[PDB]
Amino acid sequence: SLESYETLKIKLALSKYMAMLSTLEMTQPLLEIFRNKADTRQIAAVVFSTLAFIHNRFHPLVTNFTNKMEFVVTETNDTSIPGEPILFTENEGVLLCSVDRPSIVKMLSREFDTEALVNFENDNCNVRIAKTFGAFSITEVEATQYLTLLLTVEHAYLHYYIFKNYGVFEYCKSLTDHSLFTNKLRKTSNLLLSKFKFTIEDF
Amino acid sequence: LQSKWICLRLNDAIIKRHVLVLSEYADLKYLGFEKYKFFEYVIFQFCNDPQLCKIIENNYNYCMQIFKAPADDMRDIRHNIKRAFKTPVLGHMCVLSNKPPMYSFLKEWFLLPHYKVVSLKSESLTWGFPHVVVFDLDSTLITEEEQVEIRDPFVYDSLQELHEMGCVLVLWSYGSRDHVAHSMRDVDLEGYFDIIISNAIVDYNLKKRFIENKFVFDIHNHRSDNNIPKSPKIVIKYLSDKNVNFFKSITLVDDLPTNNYAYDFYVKVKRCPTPVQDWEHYHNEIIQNIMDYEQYFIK
Amino acid sequence: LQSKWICLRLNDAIIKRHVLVLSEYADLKYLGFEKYKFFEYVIFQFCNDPQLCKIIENNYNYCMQIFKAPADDMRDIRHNIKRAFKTPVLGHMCVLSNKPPMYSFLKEWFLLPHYKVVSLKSESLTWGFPHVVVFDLDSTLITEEEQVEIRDPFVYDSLQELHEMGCVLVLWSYGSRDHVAHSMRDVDLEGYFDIIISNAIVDYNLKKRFIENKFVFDIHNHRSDNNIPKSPKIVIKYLSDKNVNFFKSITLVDDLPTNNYAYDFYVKVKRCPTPVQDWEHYHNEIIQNIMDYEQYFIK
Amino acid sequence: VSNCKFNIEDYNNIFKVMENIR
Amino acid sequence: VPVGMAPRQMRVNRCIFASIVSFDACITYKSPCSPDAYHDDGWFICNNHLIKRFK
Amino acid sequence: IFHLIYNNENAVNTICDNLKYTNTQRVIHSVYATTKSILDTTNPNTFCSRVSR
Amino acid sequence: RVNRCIFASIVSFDACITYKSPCSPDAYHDDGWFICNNHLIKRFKMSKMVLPIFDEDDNQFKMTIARHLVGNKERGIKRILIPSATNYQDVFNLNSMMQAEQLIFHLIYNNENAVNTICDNLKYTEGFTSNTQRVIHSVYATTKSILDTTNPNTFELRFFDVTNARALRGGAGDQLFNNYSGFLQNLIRRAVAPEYLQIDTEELRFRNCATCIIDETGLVASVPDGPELYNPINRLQIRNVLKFEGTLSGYEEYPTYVPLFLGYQIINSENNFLR
Amino acid sequence: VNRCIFASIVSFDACITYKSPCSPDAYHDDGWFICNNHLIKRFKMSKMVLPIFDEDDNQFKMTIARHLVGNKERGIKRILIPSATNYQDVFNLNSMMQAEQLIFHLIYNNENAVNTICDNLKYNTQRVIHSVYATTKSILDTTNPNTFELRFFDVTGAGDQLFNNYSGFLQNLIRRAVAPEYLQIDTEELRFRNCATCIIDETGLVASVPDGPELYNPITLSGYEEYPTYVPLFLGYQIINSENNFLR
Amino acid sequence: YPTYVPLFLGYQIINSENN
Ligand SMILES: [Zn+2]
Ligand SMILES: [Zn+2]
Repeated sequence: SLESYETLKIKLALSKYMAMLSTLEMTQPLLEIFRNKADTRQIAAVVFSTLAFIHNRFHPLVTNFTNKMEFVVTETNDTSIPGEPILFTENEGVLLCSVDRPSIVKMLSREFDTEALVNFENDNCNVRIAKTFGAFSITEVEATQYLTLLLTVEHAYLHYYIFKNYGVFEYCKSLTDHSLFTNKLRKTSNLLLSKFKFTIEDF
Repeated sequence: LQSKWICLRLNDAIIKRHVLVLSEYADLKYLGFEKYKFFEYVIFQFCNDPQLCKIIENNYNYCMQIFKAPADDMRDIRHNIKRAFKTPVLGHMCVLSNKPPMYSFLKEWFLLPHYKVVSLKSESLTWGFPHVVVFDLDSTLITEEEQVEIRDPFVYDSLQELHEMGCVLVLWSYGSRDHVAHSMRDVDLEGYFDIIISNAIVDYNLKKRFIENKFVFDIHNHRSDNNIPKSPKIVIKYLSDKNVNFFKSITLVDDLPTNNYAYDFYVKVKRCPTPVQDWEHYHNEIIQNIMDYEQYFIK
Repeated sequence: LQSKWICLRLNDAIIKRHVLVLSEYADLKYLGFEKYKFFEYVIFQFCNDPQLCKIIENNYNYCMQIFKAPADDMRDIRHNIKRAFKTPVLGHMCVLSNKPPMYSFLKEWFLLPHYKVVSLKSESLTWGFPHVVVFDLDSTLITEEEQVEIRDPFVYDSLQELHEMGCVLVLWSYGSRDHVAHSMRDVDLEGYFDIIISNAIVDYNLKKRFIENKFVFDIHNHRSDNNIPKSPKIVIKYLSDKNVNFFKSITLVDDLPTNNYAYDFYVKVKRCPTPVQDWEHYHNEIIQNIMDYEQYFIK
Repeated sequence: VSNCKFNIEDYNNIFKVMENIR
Repeated sequence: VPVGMAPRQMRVNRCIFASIVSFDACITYKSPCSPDAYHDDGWFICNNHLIKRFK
Repeated sequence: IFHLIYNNENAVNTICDNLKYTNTQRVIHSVYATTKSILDTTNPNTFCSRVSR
Repeated sequence: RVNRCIFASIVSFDACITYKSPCSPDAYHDDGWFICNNHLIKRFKMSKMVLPIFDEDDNQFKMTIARHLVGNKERGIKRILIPSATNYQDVFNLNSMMQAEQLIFHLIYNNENAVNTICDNLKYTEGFTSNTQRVIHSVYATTKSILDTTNPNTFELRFFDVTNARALRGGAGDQLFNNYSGFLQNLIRRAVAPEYLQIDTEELRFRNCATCIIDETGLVASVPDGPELYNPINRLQIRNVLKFEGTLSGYEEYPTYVPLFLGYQIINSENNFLR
Repeated sequence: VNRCIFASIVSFDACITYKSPCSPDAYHDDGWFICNNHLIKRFKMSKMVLPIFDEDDNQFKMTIARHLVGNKERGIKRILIPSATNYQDVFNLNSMMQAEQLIFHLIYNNENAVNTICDNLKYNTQRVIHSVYATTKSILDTTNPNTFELRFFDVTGAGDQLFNNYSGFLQNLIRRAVAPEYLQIDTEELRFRNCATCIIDETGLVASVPDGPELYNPITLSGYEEYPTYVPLFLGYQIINSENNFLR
Repeated sequence: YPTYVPLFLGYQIINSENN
């Protein structure tokens, strides 16, 4: 119930991201956009808009945001870092945003376990029966892809904020060690990464 | 005790918001290559040498500014530098260990052997550059009476507000570690505080809460509180231990203005042995001081 | 204590005759989707906001009506809602557990965590929507004398009439469970009563008759009868336990008007320690009250 | 693919959320 | 706190003089219209305006 | 409005010009549109109006 | 979200008929168009486009323009884009379209007689008084409101026939433009780009020759002379299976379009008016 | 407490609009009887002053207005202050409130229109219009010399005659805005401009020049100060009588 | 619509496609 209200808030945030996507007005789904390398401008615009959206959420009182940014869509393995598909380097005063399009495409193309898993849900058969007697859309897979991209750009934006607030040195050190944001919220609340946890165990 | 001195901001640095103390401008030789880049701020007292000023201005790698401050406190020095270069935040304080510049300005504020900058861990607890506040538990947050209690339950709300904005929470009450720990346990504050001051402590109820007071130096030629009038050096050292090598400003809140060693702001509260609704006003004062710092660096 | 408040009737609901308490109209967000449909009646105090009224009337899903009632009793609130929407019957009382609306109106009348509506068992004991009457055995139905006896054997006929029309029979006598059980056994009433109040009871003569008085809350800021002036909350809770989540009206019949916590009707009888032919008149009074409710909702 | 060692604890830290006391 | 769902459909005033509004944006005005104007009847004037102007 | 009811297109145009050469154009739009809509709706001597029986 | 999708205010008053109204989203764009892209394409063989004029720093004059959807073989009626009131009934197969659309067209061309005829015919529908008259009222009111909005006379120096070199004399295309309704005139202005644009004694030429023609028949996707301009345009199957897995690709493409280029726009002392 | 002509416009009616568009300088009890907003929006002028010299330590901030008329305006668009014969024409009487129309009629001596508007507005409106009359007439009388320094606008007298034809408030406005190219300081004539920046004629005050095109007046030398580009108003020859450094 | 000015001039004739 309460948890359902927070779920509704999270889905509303996703819907706001959807409004941002519609504002961008892309003909293709983000999966196809990323699959299409020629759509470099579309990819850059998507990333920039997502970053601005996350910035507005993280700083509700702040509406300003860097209105120009150098962008480079990378494809080669040597042009990407595992665990950081998006990077923010500086070419001596020029702010470069590197994108690992192949990694984005791979993540999006991964099959999701929508049907496979069974999870608790409102399953009152009495209500269903009572209803039966009284008698442009987004799929679960698309929502999952869209959440994945939003969280990826959230990680990227956190690294970017470290870069801007502290500097390139601390940005690199954060890339090396991510322990800075185990606390996270300490602004952050509007970031989905602060809503759940994920862990890895030896097995 | 108004003393003239020079400060320099590196025009291109690797480590930011860090200051290094030099006994004189010539000390840069001790850094030589690939060491100056790790101290974008340099502070050293001025010997009234116009030729030295000419050399400094010729050093195009640095932006120079001269200011005066009393020779007894980092507070004025840091205010002057921060207003000169519009930097609300300060990094870990570094000194030239090979040639320790003996400035009476410091006298147990803080410092670091310069060479340890690179070893510093940039990652910290709170995003941005949080403020710091140190609280003297005894009669400040609790009641001096034997059955101590929160003088105003609004303490919890004030601490939560501090955390939400972002500000390291520190306790230093000149009592026994066991006394302060049990006071925390009874008043159910505990997890509120990032740092606690009074092998840290082991009672099977706490893992590590009171960093052992290993650091002993008696006094720096000043007759005052027997232990100390509080220690910015110790508190900032514990901040670094907690991975906090940066801060915006530091405020000491206690029931005793006598301690007030050197803090960007101070707040005094009544030595009240009984509960009373006043901590809301004290919290108002503290947030007012924070906002005043924000105004100093609002631009 | 006349307090203005708003009530809304859902124009298309799944669960009928159910009311939900909200601290304000905005609480509907906590229901979101596929939860409002399970509360066709919504009650919340009014903050005198014409813009709120405009929003509500724009909410075409609801039919709105405003009424005033004293801030101390569900009786007036329920009368007002039932006359507003011509509903003689009330379903289980629901509240927003996530955000409990603290209305002094309630003060131990009844409630339910909203989310438990779907779990409610519609099936009950009596067809239709029966009334409820609670009897205080001691001196009300029996004689206060030690050798207790039915003050008027017409008690049996009155109870049979209640059952024949359809009305839940409840006993609450502030005595020992054993005392009340043996009184039932001696006066040969026993099976007459649906509910009995004074693990339920085990004596090898009874299986489960006196629901253990597990629910303890002392008083709700009211100095009165040490145990309680009776409990609409407890009695309706036992009704639900007996699968009675609906009722038409509730009447408290006893020998003590002091208890009279909150009941749609009340009847007082003499504290007579000896048999006397009066329970026929008391039954006449009770049926008169029932008929008066039937008149209130005759249309 | 890169034959680079992986820091499991750092990944956990990436997706680590601290819980307050209220 | 704020609550809203979507644009809503409401009643229609059918008397011509309901459209009377002060030409002033800075000075509000409200015409006196009988609620009868909200009946889908042939009457395209409300009882108030009818009595006021045509007697 | 009364001019519209009784035609008097000359007075109608004069009023529109006065209200235009001075917001007020928005009120022109609202009032004239509503009145003309009702007039055309009545308009017994036409079709598509639901008047002539 | 004002839907200005004229020709989507069409209701299949017949119960057995359902009008999909699958028309373009841009109707919700508060532009100078009063008819969105799909209606334009279907009923006028035009595709909406925009022509930037000054686009250097913030001066972003973007004149709108539509494109021919007429090949180089169509002629006469097939080539007429916006027919005159005298011939629109013939150019459009009104009988093949829904009576509501016919009503919309008749209102646009001021064919009140046809409007009366259509409502008279609808008089004899089974559910006539119930809902046919309601549909009539809705469609008629919407169309009338749109027409009044377009008409500037309700409650600048663009000449369309003044470009035509080699013409004997007369012009008169602007005469017919005047004869057109406010909606039609605004449509022509919105879709047709004057070949010349003069600002405060500063002339810009966009084409060396106008592409459209205007005459008594109306607007025609014809040329001033010579031949017509070239204007070109899952259910898994056996053929859909591709064979074994295994030339100016590197250069951009100039559109093979025929935008509506015709006329001269004169602007007085007013500067680069960007409001 | 402030002073602004046309600020006396009280909401006598419920017809079109009113929001008190008065510049804060109305509170500045200067020699003007009109504030910046009204001056700008009714005469295309901006209030300004001008010091003179410290030789005798006078440095008086000479009152003067700034042209708000470019070099492309002609006729009406170039007329700054209209005469009684053309104020109605230049001003959109149908746009401003009947209160301001009454103010113009009074200041230009159009009592016929004043009474016409009064009678029309009678059908609390009458008393509010009477309050407007009180305020406007008080201002007019205050400006009027007729009650209890040879500022020639022609010598550098047809021009002075036209200025006199103007009302007390209008004459005050003209003398406050315009600045003589020549000013005598009691037997010492000083020239401050070699040319005129405005002309007074039958139509009234015009942002024109004696000859040639109209003065241009639109709407990395960081290390130097700036000189204003706008054109202040300049016309006439004023003579200060036998008076001392009258800094009073 | 692009504002570019392509090069169009003269007459061209071809038999078959030859492409
Ligand atoms: Zn009316
Ligand atoms: Zn003013």
